[PDB]
Amino acid sequence: NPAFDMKQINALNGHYQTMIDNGDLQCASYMMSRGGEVFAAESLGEFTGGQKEKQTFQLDTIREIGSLTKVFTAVAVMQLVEKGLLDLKMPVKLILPAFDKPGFGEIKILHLLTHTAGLSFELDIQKAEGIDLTNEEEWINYLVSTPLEYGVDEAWNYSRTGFVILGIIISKVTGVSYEQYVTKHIIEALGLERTYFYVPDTLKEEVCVISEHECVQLEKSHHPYFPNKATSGLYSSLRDIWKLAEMFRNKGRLKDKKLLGRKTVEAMLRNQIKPGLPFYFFGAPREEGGFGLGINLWPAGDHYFMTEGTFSHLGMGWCGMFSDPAEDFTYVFFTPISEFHPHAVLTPLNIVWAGIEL
Ligand SMILES: C[C@@H]1CCC/C=C/C=C\[C@H](O)C[C@@H](O)C/C=C/C=C/[C@@H](O)C/C=C/C=C\C(=O)O1
Repeated sequence: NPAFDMKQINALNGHYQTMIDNGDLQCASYMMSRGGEVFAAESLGEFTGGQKEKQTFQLDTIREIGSLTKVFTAVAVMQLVEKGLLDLKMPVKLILPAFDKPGFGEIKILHLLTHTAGLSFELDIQKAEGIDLTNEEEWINYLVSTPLEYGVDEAWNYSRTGFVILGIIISKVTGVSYEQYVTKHIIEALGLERTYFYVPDTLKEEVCVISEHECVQLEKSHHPYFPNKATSGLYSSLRDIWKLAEMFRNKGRLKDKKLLGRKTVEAMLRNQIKPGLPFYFFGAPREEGGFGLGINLWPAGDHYFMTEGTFSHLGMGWCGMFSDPAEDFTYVFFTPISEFHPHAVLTPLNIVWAGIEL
């Protein structure tokens, strides 16, 4: 009944296992659904951070989702737009008065959500001597102390600092910390069971780590150099990331649970980048593609097997969530690996979508 060629599930498992057997990556897991029903899910390999014997990789293993945290930040922003507390055309200076200066005074909330605010990829912690970057106002005043790379609406430039600002805006608008809002109005509201900004001590043994750095960050109470965890730092599982993708595919609903109105989701999944604008990723020119309100619309169509309209987001880790609304199809995966490799992160997407039938 899922209308999927299970011959491609065999290829997907052998593809991941072949890289595991060759030592390219330690573990891998995935979960795919059609019509809201999961029909295939597998966890492969073993993990260790360097201080442990290799433990099994399971489907409920907690793993940092990295850049996928931005998707949680995008939902939280739009919830406040639905409540009328925020507006996408609001200048950031109205909420953060430190932005009332040339260059920064032109930035609107819409520019941050779509990576068009002209911000660089990341702020520099080495040049921030004597400044507590974990403090909200000290981080903002040091941010506006650093020049902007481009003007607003000049180019698409992936920026970590953009979503850090949004997390601050959520905090100043709601009156609670960013992590408190997301945990209450998204994590607990969507019924996510294995998702935490900071994993409790009784569950840290079930968190997948693959490097010394990840073990150290797992035992910490803050982000190393950001006032919040809006751009990165969330820990989750396959099913919880799957629930988030399915909520988007159903336009804000997940059975009895509702996070966004359907008209809001249709706007988030809508291309928001003006045509002909250049795209940059980490100091390199990237191919022009659709981008919504924090949600990626590329890759889709073209030489890929994902139908046009497939929305997505990847995360450093690596991980990823892909959902094809035209096929009622969702695919999420964890591939913990030191450096990015398209053969492990992107290539399996060809194997998966090749299995869809009728
Ligand atoms: C499909 C692409 C992925 C290709 C980019 C990765 C290249 C690998 C190594 C490079 O040195 C850069 C890398 O280390 C730095 C990664 C920073 C954060 C990445 C995540 O936020 C995923 C973002 C995906 C967005 C667009 C895209 O287009 O993702």
